[PDB]
Amino acid sequence: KNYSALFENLQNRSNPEKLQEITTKFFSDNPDVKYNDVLKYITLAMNGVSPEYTNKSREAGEKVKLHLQDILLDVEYQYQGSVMTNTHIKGYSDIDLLVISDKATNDLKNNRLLSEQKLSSVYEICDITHPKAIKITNKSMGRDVDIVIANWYDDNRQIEYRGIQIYNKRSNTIENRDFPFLSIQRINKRSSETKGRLKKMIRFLKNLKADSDEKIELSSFDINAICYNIEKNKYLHSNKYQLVPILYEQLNELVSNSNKINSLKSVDGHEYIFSNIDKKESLKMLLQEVKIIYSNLQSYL
Repeated sequence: KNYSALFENLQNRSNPEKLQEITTKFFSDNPDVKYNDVLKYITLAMNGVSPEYTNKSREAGEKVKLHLQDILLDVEYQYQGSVMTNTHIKGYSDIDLLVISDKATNDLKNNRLLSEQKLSSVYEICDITHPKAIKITNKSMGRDVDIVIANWYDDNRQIEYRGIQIYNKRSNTIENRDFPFLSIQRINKRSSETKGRLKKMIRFLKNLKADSDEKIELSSFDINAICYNIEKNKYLHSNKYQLVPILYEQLNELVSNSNKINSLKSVDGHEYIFSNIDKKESLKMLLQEVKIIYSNLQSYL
């Protein structure tokens, strides 16, 4: 591994506009990484994307919301995506705008068609091809927003995270239950308990995925669940570099013990991550990447 080249490429991924204030704050907050490429790559791969980029990604979704508020009725607007947990690794991170009905399939079909008309009329780049989401491009800001049509799951008290059901334009039905807000709240809460350490691990693994020459087909959904499964007491006081051996132990334990990997559930606890043999092979390839980083890092621990 060429950590010098990986570090530069990582700078262009998380800071594509090359804002010098971001780079200066990085080396200022981490003076130890100087003249050592492996520490630079690890520290930046765990570092959160600067709010300079995140605020503009959230702002692009806000403009989409205002345009839809000119045509849509009986809906509420929420957001999902890595941006909402600050676990995104790209400065040009897109955002998903959820359009949830306050009240079934015909109401969702109407909101989907009305969203198509308004968004195609506002944004020159508007993709209405996929039956589960509309994708727009704010050419003025250079940001992308996906728009998803859904409603609340309604099947002696109303529980809080009853989930949403995504509208499927292709089948004219509602997709099965998803729990994006519960997942967001659980990730942010546990990261708050560990002073940001959970998000460092998540962003780290996602960057190892993007930089791997192997095809690690593990979604952010899966990477979130893997890190969220780690017990807090194992990394409560660990520094940034010590999170790498902890990720190694977790990934090695998942590949080793068959019941450990069979009991791994999603962050919301409503699905199991590993049922799918290529997914476990992707978990193995991710273990290789962590093992490589760990071996190159242990001399500094």
